[PDB]
Parts: sequence; C-alpha cells; structure tokens
Amino acid sequence: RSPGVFFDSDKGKTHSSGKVLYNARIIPYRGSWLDFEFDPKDNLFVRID
Amino acid sequence: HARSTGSYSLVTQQPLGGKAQFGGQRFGEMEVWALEAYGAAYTLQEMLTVKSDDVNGRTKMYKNIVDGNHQMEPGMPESFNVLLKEIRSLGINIELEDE
Amino acid sequence: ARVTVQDAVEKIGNRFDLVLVAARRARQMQVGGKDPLVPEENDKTTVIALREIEEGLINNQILDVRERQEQQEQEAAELQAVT
Amino acid sequence: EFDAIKIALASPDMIRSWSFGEVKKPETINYRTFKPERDGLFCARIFGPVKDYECLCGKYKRLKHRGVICEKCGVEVTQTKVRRERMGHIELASPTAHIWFLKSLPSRIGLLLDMPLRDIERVLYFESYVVIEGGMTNLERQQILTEEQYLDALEEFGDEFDAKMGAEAIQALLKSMDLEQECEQLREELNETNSETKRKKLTKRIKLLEAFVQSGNKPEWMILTVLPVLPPDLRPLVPLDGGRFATSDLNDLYRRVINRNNRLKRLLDLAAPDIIVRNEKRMLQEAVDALLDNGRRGRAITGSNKRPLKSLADMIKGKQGRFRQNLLGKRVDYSGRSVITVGPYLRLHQCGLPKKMALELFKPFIYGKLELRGLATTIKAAKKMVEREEAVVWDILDEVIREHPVLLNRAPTLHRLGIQAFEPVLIEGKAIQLHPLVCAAYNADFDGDQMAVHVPLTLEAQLEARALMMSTNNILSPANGEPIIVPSQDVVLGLYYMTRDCVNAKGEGMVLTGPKEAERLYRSGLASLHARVKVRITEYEKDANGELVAKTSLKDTTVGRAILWMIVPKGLPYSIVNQALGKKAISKMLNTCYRILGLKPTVIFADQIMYTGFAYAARSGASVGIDDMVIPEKKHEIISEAEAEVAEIQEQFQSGLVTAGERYNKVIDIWAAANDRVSKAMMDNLQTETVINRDGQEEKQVSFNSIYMMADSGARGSAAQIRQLAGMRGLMAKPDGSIIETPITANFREGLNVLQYFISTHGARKGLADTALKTANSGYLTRRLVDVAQDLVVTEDDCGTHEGIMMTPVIEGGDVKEPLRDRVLGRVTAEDVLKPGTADILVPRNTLLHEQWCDLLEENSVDAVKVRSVVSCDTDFGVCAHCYGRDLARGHIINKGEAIGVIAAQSIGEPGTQLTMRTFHIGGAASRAAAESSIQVKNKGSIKLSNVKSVVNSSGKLVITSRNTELKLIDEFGRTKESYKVPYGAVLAKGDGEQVAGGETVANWDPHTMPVITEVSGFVRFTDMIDGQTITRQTDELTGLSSLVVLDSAERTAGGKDLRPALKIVDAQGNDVLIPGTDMPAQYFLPGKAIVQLEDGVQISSGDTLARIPQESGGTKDITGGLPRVADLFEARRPKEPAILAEISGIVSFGKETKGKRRLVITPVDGSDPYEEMIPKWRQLNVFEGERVERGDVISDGPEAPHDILRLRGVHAVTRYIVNEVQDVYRLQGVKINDKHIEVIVRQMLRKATIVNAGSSDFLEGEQVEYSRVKIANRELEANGKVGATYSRDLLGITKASLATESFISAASFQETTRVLTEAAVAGKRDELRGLKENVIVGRLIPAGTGYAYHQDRMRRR
RNA sequence: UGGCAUAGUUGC
DNA sequence: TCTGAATTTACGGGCGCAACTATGCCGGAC
DNA sequence: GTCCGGCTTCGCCCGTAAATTCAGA
Ligand SMILES: [Mg+2]
Ligand SMILES: [Zn+2]
Ligand SMILES: [Zn+2]
Repeated sequence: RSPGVFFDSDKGKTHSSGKVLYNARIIPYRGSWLDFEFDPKDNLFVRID
Repeated sequence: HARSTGSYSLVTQQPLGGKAQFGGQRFGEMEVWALEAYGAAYTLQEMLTVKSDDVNGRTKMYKNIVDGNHQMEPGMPESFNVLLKEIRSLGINIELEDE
Repeated sequence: ARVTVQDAVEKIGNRFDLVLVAARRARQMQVGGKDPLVPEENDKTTVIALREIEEGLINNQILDVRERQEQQEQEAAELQAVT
Repeated sequence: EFDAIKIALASPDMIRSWSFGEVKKPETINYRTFKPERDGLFCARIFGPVKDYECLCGKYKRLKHRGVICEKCGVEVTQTKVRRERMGHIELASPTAHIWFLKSLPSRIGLLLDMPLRDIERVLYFESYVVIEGGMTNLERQQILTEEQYLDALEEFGDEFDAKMGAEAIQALLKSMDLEQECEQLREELNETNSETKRKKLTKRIKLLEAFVQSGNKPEWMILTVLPVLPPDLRPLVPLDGGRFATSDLNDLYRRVINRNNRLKRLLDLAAPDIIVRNEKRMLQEAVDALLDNGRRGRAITGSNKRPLKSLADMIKGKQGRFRQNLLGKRVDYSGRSVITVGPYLRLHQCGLPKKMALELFKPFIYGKLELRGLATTIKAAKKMVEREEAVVWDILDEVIREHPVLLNRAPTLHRLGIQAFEPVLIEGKAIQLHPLVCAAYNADFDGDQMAVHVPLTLEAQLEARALMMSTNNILSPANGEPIIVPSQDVVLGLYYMTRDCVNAKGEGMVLTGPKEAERLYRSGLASLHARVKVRITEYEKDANGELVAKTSLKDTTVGRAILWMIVPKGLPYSIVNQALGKKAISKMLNTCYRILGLKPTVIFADQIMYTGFAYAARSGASVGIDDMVIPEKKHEIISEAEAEVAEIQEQFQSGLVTAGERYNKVIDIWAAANDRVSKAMMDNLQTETVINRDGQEEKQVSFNSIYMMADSGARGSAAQIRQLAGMRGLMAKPDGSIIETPITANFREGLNVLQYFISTHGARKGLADTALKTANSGYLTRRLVDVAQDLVVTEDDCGTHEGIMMTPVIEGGDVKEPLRDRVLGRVTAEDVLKPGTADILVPRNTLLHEQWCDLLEENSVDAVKVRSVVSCDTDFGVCAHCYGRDLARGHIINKGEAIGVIAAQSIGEPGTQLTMRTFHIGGAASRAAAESSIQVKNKGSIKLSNVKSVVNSSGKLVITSRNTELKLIDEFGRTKESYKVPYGAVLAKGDGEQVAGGETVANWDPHTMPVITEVSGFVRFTDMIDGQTITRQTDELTGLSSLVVLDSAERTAGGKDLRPALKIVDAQGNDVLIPGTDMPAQYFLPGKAIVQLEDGVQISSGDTLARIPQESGGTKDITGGLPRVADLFEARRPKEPAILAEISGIVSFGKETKGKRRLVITPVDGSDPYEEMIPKWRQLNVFEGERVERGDVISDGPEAPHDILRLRGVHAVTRYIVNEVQDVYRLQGVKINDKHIEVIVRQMLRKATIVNAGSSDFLEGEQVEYSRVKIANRELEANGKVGATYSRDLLGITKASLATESFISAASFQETTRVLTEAAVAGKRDELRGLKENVIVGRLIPAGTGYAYHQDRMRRR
C-alpha cells in the first residue's frame, strides 16, 4: 500500500445495524500508524499504532 | 517411493516424513475415518499401533513376519505416552487407571 | 484365486463375523499344525479359509467344536501319558 | 491393562511423586563434551543414563550391573527407554498461578473466588493488594487495595491485618475457603433470589463448587508450587549441521524459568528489598505462564528469529499438536507413493503395482520366504540377496504377492471409497496402474495424480481388505444407492456409439440369426455398427422361483445393440440395451443387474462393459475438430434483442422510473434469458444437424456431431460447457459471488477480444479462489460432522419402536424431484401401509421396502408412508438395524455393528468439498434461472391453496396477502400432482378449488420488488414520519408531485433513532379503517429502502400496492454460496428475524400494549391461563384477538428457529425441517444424499436433555444430562413403583454437541483442547473410552467393525 | 542423524 | 436513587487433506 | 575463534461473558 492517507468504510459489518463507519489511516513509509475512526454514536476517535 | 522399515522420529517413535529421508506415508485423519466407515478394525489397529509407533509391537511384528507368522501384539502407541507426559508437564494429573 | 467373497458372506450373514472366522481358520493353517479341508490351489491361507467357508465346511460353530475336540484329545493324551 | 482414563489436578505431593529429582541448574549440554550436565535440564542422575546399561563416567557398562547406582556420579545403570518417561520437577521460589485456570474464559480461579478476571489479573501480576482475614477493620474480604490504599491501611490499621500481593495472596484466598459451606450459602441464596442473570451466575458458581467437592481436587492446587518437567527425550537436543545444537523451544522456556527461579531464590536468601523481589516474582510468574501456554496472557515471548516459542499447550493443542498430528493420524511403515496410470487391461479386483515398490514394501515377507526355502540362513544374507535384486528373489516376490491385497488411497479421502484394496499385479515400470472404473470413486484423473499403497500385514488385516475393502465389493456408493463404478467417459462414449441407429447404413433391413451373426457381419465389414436390422434374441426372465426361463423373439434392433447384447448376463431383459445407452442408462443397467442377479455377475458385467466400450470407442475414431462447433444463425438476432432490452431498461433507469439495484437485476435476468435462448437454438441446430438420405426423401435424425455425440452420451461436459464453446458464454461471477452485469457476447470458437477476455478472468479467479480458499469451509464442516457423529454405531437389530416419520414425495415448487420411490427405498416401515382404496394392509408393519415393495407402492399409488427413523429409535447408545434401514452399500439391511455415524458424516461432507473444488469446471459462468414471474400449470387438475389469506382487488383479481402461500395442483384422484410457491403480492388468474388445463398461467407477479398490498380501502396517511431522518423525499417540481424512500437503520439519525414510517389507511373523516372485524388499525409498516410513489392523502382501493421494496440481487447460486446455509442448519443458528411461535394452545388476547412492545396472552380452556409473551409492536402478527391457536403455530412470519420447532412441534418436526432444508441446498447442486445420514446427524445434535422435574430420580432441577442416561434412569424407576423424571430435549450445534460429550478425550481431540482439558481436570472426569475416536487415540480395536465383537466380549468379560 | 521457519510447486 | 432484561462491546477459538524441491537455523565478551 | 545469555499494527465469523442502556419502581 502506497504511503499517504486512505479512507475506508468497514461497510456495516460492525454494530450489527448496517451503519457504515468511516476510518482514515495515515500510512507513513517509516513511522507510526495513525487512524481516525468513527463509532455508531458518530464520535470521532483516534488510535496510534 | 516405498518403505517397509526405516528410521523413526525421536519425540514420537513414528516413521519419518518425506522421501529425501526414507520416510513413510501419512495415514491421515480422513483415512482413519474411511477405515472406520468400513469394518476394518484390525487393519486400522495395525496401521496406527504396529506399523507406526509401537516399538515393541513393530519389532515383534517384524520378527513374526520373518518367522512366517502374520500376527501382531497390539500394545500401546508411544505417542500416547508422549501426550500423557506433556499433559502431566502442566498441573494436570492424567493417568490410565487399573481395570 | 479369489475375486469376491459374496457367497462366503451369505454363508455367514454378517460380513464381519466372516472376517474373524476366516482369520481364525487361516491362523490354524499358518502356524499352523492343521491342514486345509479343501483342495489347495496354490492359495494363501486366507483364501483357502474363505473357500472352506464357501463350501460350507467351516464356521464359528464348526471351529468351536473342533477346538473343543482337540482340547479334549490333548487332555486325554496328557492324562494317559502321566496317569 | 486398563479400561478408563482419569484426569484430575496435580497436587504438589503428586508432582513430587512423579519426579525423580529436582532440576536446579539452567544448563543442558557442556557444548564441548556432549555429556549432560550435573543437575541441569538434561541430566543423568535425575533422568537416567544416556546410553543403554552404561554409567555416565563409564564405571559400569554391562547388563550385569543392571540396577546398581554408581557412587561417582549417581546414575542408575539401566536402559535409555526410562529416560523417555522419567519426569523432573522445579521447586518454585514462590507460588505461581497456573495460567490455564486463570484465563480459561470462564476463569476457574476468578469465579471460584467470585472475583472478576481483571482484578485477579491485577493481583496476580503484582499491581494491587487483596485483603485476607479483614477481621474487625474497614476492609472486606475480596476488596482491593492499590499502593495508596495499602499505605493507608498500613498506617491506619497496623493491628492484626493481612493484605498479601501476588500468587501467594490468591493461594491464601483459595486455601481459606470452605467449599461445602460456600455451597450452602450459594444454594440458599439461589433459592432466595429473584433475578435471572444473578441466577445464572449463582448456579455456575454452585456447579463449580460441587464439582470441586465431588472430585478429589482442592482449590489451592490451582496455584503451582512445584513445576513438573518433561522427560528430556520428549524435548530432545538434536545436533544441527556443525557444533550448534537444535534450537529447541521447550528447552528455552524451561531454561528461562529456572533462571528466574534461581535469581528469586538468591534474592530471598539475602533479603533483598521488597520492590526488587516483587519484580522478580512478577517475572517468574510471566515465565511460568509462557512455559505453560505462551501468548495466552499477552506479549508472546519470541526466541531468535522472532518466532513465538511452542509451549506445552501449543504442543498438545491445535492442528499441529499431538491429537491431530500423531494420535488421530500417523505415518506408517510398509507404505509407498507413486503416480497413477490407466492400465485398462486390469480386472476390477486388481491393480498394477511396480516391481520396485513391490520389492521395497514386501521386504520382510521376502526375507521370510528366503529363510523358509533355505536360500539365506541369516537375515543379513537375505537382505544382501534382496538388495542385489537377484533373479531368484523376483520369483519369491511373485509367490508372496499372489493373494496379498494392498490398500490404494488417494490424498483427499473425502469418503470411504477413497481407500480400496486391490490384488497387486507386478508391473515393469514406476507408476501404479489403476483400474478405469474405480477412478470415479477416487476422483482420480491421470493428469499427474499420485496415490499411496499400504500393505496389510496380519491375517486379520488381509482378510479385512479382501472381504470389506476390495474394489469388487464397493459397487454401490455408501452415500446413496447408485452404483459408483459406473463407466466414466470413454466406455460410455463407446457404448453410445455402438447402440445407436441411422436411417440408412450398410446392411440395413436384413434379418440376422443372432448377436453372433451381428458381430460377424460388423467385423467382416458387411454391415455398419449402427444400422437397423432384425435379430433373433433369446432373453432370460427369472419371474419363476429363481428359474431362468428363456424367451426367443425377433427384435427390431441394430448391429451394435446386438453385439453389445452378447455381454449382458442372462437374467436381464433385452430392452435394457435397446436404447442409446448414455451414461445414466449404463448406470441404471448396472444397478438393475446388481439388484436382480447379484454381485459377481455385476462385477463381470462391469469389466466386460469397460472392455467393449473401450474397444468400440477406439473403432469409432470419434475425434473433435473445429468445424464441429457450429455457430447458430439465431445467435446474432438474440444478442441484438437482448441489447435493445438493456438499452430500453437503461433509458427507463436514467428517467428515475427504476433504481440501480432493480435495474441490475432486470439486466441480469434478461441476459440470462438471452443466454438460455442462444443455448436452446444451438442445441436445436446441433442435434438435428444431419439429414441423410440415399433411398428416397430426406429424413432427419439425431446428429453424429462429435461435440453433440459426447454431450448427449454424458461422457464429458454438459449443456453449460458446450454452450460456452458454440453459443454465447453468458454472465460471469466475481469471487465474492457478485455477477458482472456485462455479459460476454462471444463464444470460444470466435475471438473473445481483449475486453471480453478481461471479464472472463474475474470468473476464472473466482473459480480458482473457491478451490484454494473456500475448501477449508467444507473440510471444517465435514470434520465437525465426523466428530459429532463417530460413537454412533449400530448395536441392536430391533428396538420394537412404533414411532417414525412420514415420508412423502417432495415438490418444492416445481415438478417432482425425489419421488416416493427414492425416499422410502430400503427403510423399514413403521405402521402398516393401508391400501388407498379401503383399509387393506398393503405391506406389513416391519418389512424392509426394497425394489419390489417400492414398485408395488408405485403401482398402487401411495402418497405418504410412515417409516422408522434413526432419530426416533428407542435404543440406548446406538441405533438398531431396523430404524436405520438398508445399508446403501449392499442390498441388505445394515449389519449389526457397522458405524453409520462416520459414514453419514463422510456422505454429507464429501459432496460439498468435491463441488467446491469442481466449481472451476465451468470457467466462472453464473448459474441463473429466469426469475420465474409466473406459474404455468402443466397438467389438468384442481387448484388448492394452503397458508393463504387473499383479498379481491378492484379488478376482481385475487391477490395473495400471505407470505407462505402454497398453490397445489391436485389431480382428480386427490393426489397432489404439482406444487408452487406463491410470493406475497401475487395476482391469481384462477381461485381456490378451480379446475385448470395444462399450459395456462394461474399466477403472475414482479420478482424484483416486494409490494406492500393493503387489506382495505381508504386514504393514505404518512403516520409517525418526519422528513429528513425518517424518510428521504425527492421533489418532482416540473410534474408537481413527489416521491420518497424510507432510509434504513444504517442511514437514519441516532437522535430520534426509533421513528417508524408507516402507511395508515384512514377513512374520509380521518380515522383508521379497521381490517374486517378486528380491533387494530389497518396500518402497514414500511421497511428500509422502500420506494413509495404515492402522495399523502391519495385515494386507493383494496388490493393495491402502496409501496414496492427492491428485492436486492442474488448472486451465483452454486455450492460455494449454499454450503454456509448447510453449516448454519447443522450448527442450529438462531435466525436474525425468528418467527415467534405459540408455546401453548388456547384462546388469544392482547394485553396492556405497554410501550410499543405489545403483550400477547394465550389462555387455554382450563390450563395455565396467565402465560404471556413479549412481542415488539413493529412486527406483524398473524393471529389477533379472536381465534384458536395450536402450539407451534406461527404468530408472526419469517425463518423458524429449530430450537422452537423442537420445543413445540417435537423431534420429528425439527428433523424433517433440517432434512428438507439441507436437501434443498444439495438438490440445487445436483447432489444425491440419502436422508438417513442427515437424520442420524440430527439425532447426534439432539442428544442432550434438561430436567424440568427431578421426579423420583437423583438428577438436579435444571441440569443438562445425556438423553440416554435420563431415559434409562426413567425406565429403571418405572420398573419399580417410583415415577421417572420429566425432561425436555435440547437441540445443539454439531460443534457444541461434539464438545459437550461424556468423554473428555473426544472433545479434547476436537476444538478447544485447553478449555476441555481444564474443565475435565477441575471436574475430575473419568473417560470409559467407549467411542471410536478414543479407541483410535488409545490404540485398541475399534468398537465398530470386526472389533465390535471383541468389545462386546470384553463387556461381557468385564 | 530424525527438528522448526521461509519460499516455490503438484493433485484435489 | 436501586434493579432486572435486553442490548452492546470485548475477546477467545476456528479457519480441509496429502505430497515434492530449495535455503537458513543467535548475537555479544574474553 | 571459544564461552554466555533473556519493535508491529492491517481478516471473517461466531459463541460467550462482561459492561451498558433501557425501563421502570
Ligand atoms: Mg488430477
Ligand atoms: Zn558413574
Ligand atoms: Zn430402533
């Protein structure tokens, strides 16, 4: 996967309600992964590595 | 490839695997199911006791074949003893209680 | 030689007791002491035993009767030689 | 020797008893001298001598010193075998918690102390304190103190007070518990409680405490103080290339546990500061946890190369562990492998074994023969003679191979015919010659396949091979009754060519004096193999009492048919060879020969069929060219019409009339229709392609085209592949079962340009991925099926049960698939089958329904027969022969002993895997139907409807408002001739009980949309709806009207989550129009993504579609997508929207209607009135306030949970449901499985039962026990004056049923070895090894086949 | 003289 | 302010069989 | 050459236990 920023969905397989979450991953060539994820309550959370 | 008798593995006294080393074919789990589907109980018993990992059993069976008698003493597989010891290496006391 | 054991199976209608009966009869002919009851045709003991079963002159009852007779004869011979 | 295996916790005293010496030093080998260390992991005085009967230092080196112990070093001079079984021990510096019982999920320690897992984890690894003996302080027992809390307690409660930390604290807590007292308080609290979740927790705690009390275990033994050490030979150091030894895994773990233990001991010797010793204790705990089960706690420690070390748990569990790698399947001597070739000359009972493998496998037998004949006195001489391959040892090999069968096995032994015994024939080569007929059984083509030869050694094994596993005994497949040695592709082609006719050939019309004359004419070249003639045929009919009666007549036949008739045995009729003799015809021929004549005639007939088919296929010179794939002239116009259709549908879509999903579905359906039309036109132009005449007018005939001649004969290929060759090859499917709407317009004879050869690769990738990635699902399913059903073995001959299941012909909605002939064949009847006329006993009660009885049923036209089923058997620990029925491998009843559980599991699992790996045989073309949209009745007869609640619309057309409407075409004799499924919202041309004639439609609908048809008239109100979050409305400004779509749970807003859009029919005044004679409004709820084309307050009439929901697409319907349904069925998965059923019968009444969760109540006539059900108000209800209901009746619609069916409708209902549901999937794929296997699997599923009343027995209140145990206990109780305990049967998934077994060995070898072993150890379980898997593992005779008699004798001689 | 890992490949 | 049921979330187990060839197998102080 | 030691995330599915959220009293 090319380094950069990529937005994916995890299209409804979680929460058993069909809601399509959204995640944004910043993949560096050499470094730590940074992900911005949503949840069913539509609150933006972040996780490092 | 073909093997009648060859070197056996160390941890479990079973035939070695492959043909680079003079190994035996694997009688897999599905093969055991297939033999169970038949009435082949003696064939299966000799397949997994006397032909694989019963050191006394296989030595005696070889000597009997050379002597011209086709009969086997079943015995107990060595891999079962290995399993027993491995379970005993935990805090689990598994034993074969008397008759 | 032998192709199918169907008639032998009909003679011992279980398909599993046939195996045990034939194994006993072949073992009695391989160690063996005993001799075949059917004209041997360059067959191995298993095939000869199965053919004996096919002819109707071997089964569990016959083998048990013969074993008991042999045991009684051996006991009688031992007793006579001793007392 | 032994008859049971006992498992229990290992007390420190027991561990010390096992060990022969403490291990103290973390060194294995000196690495300069290869001798073991003094008292290290590899030791001699602790574990025994390195060499047999030799001391370490060489003081004693002979058997004469067998037993004495050298004083210089202290090594007991004995064999090295003891070193393989001598255990050691390590005295841990501090107590250590056993990880298995800490993180078993559930955690034994956690819920024995009634403490959550997080807190006990915190305490164990030295991060918090736990109070012991709080006494008269401000502290409780299990309460937790951090460093701050501990400091506060110490400074404020310096008096008598104990708050330890680490595994010592947990051990103190465990030792300070009175198990029986705790049982008393927990039980009396359980009786005095009211909650349900707390009830479950309390009963789980009570169960664990009672398990501890009953067994000899103690709680504190769960914390290790003495650590056992495996014998060295089971963790060997084997030299690697060079001086470096093998980098063993157990040795590293054991050697970094001794390190921490020694370090901690040294620190405690000098009284190191509390923090350092605390950290050392934590490290010791982590090291021990890694040794026992690495990675379970987290941070799986990795050695060199960063690979996690294989711990003891990792060695005994998993696919690479002992159970599934060295005990259930082992490598075997006297076995070889080689590529396979054809060797057509072989008979069915023999296989070509190469001379080299024959010599290598039978070496001991050759040695025995050499010694017997005196050619080699000493075994060294015989070995030397054999290795030189002298001219005399070959004669020995021929003499010893005569009557010695060899097992031939192909790698994926999916079913029992994958391993079969053959008589060896010595071959000059390096490949095994395998008979052509058995290939179908093996699935063994000759394109590089390899097979393995095994040699039975003992007389019993040889006789088992000769009498059970010979290829001449396996004529019939064990899964069904059909033959398995049917000739595959060349023989069937030869027979099809031989038995065929053309209007004008050489030697036509002449009268022959017999088949011999026909062969003479054909060989002499005076008559063609296929030329109509008259032949004097003498056929034998044995309708007498076993006497063959000749019958001579003049048959109108062909030369080839007459020639083939010379091969048929006597008793068969002549019409059996008077047809074209395709593959199915030949299969039926062999089957009839087997049923009428026997086994040996069938074997000889099959061999002769193979020989003659090969010979005449060679003679025919049937080849394939490029001019044989003739392209139809109607292909282009069909393509153009389909393209016009897709263009117009796209034009409609761009106008908004249709949405994307339904447009895609319509495009797919029209392309499928076009593809079917092209295939039909191709076959029409291909079959009648040849018109031949030289004696008058033209006469059409079935073509001799090679492609058609091979497709029609069934030799190779089917409609799909020939279609792709000549006709358009149609739609493709992506790996995820998604159909590419773009078709492929070109066949294979034409180009397939770059773009078309890019869509194809999607389907090709799908086919190859399903072969290599989705085969694990079929293998997993079949392993689960085998491991749930392996101990089930036929024991008795008849249990004398009058229970059974009602087998009827199956018509799923089309024509008859499996007639009553094939559903009751070879199964014993339950009740007398009365004649359909008037109460005449047609068959007795306990007669096996073989072919003649089934034909009698057919000619008497019986519609339903009650037969004895495996699931309804009254036998304990097995199945009697009668309830099972015909063997299906032989023509007789099942023999007493044969293992039917393994056979059933293999039969159900093999076709799934085989079809999964064969999916790539059609490229990737999608298998599609026309999507119906109508019901065309074919035969005259009355029309009846079941499960129907319809309404008449404005146009007088009856509209179905029910979900499960069944439209049955009944005949004038009352027999249901056809069945059809009428979807919810179909328009019926005719009505109920109305006569119809063939070829006229009676129902039509729109398959791509589900409408929401009403029940009454009125105006439309968008009730309980808000724009923006409840629906998305689209405005049509130019027209002035508007549309709207309900947005599903995914799209709607979390704020105001529960807003339910509904269409409420109201009268002009504005009030709901109640449905006829009820008490609830006529409001229809709109599900997600529902297209409403109406406007608020618009007039409507009865039977009108308010809204239409797009039905969503269904991808390729192959095995790969249907197998998951079978897995869910056998796992007993609760559906996502289960249909709610009525627990009890009686009158119905709605109660409070509390909160949008409407309450239902069923009041029986005189029984328990106050029964109530919680039904959400958002789902429909079939029954309302007025009517009777029987238990198990549907209150709402939708999928039915099998658990509900079992609880309400009974065992027969659930087993019938499972059988029908799985058989639908397996019929869709053309898989033929007898229902016996599914029925026995269902039995194994429902093998447990929960007690509801203890009765007079000794069972608990709500415990789950084996149904057999409770049944026999009740039988014994009713034998006396007591009364048995009432029970309730449970349905368990195959995985849960297999895991929840009385024997812990079978479950341990199955999944979850860690959990199963932990539960068995805690409960102190005892295994009687009475199943098949346990006896395989232990290494004794199986209690299924020939070993059944041995096991019965042992039980009698217990 | 037997073990593990990685890579490649064959038959399903 | 408490308490039970149902729902959601976290986390552990499962993920076919058999076979053949090759290379590489520990990094840091005396 | 001979002797001694403790930085990777990224899959799909399902069963079961723990934590939360309703839904009340
Ligand atoms: Mg192949
Ligand atoms: Zn010594
Ligand atoms: Zn029965």
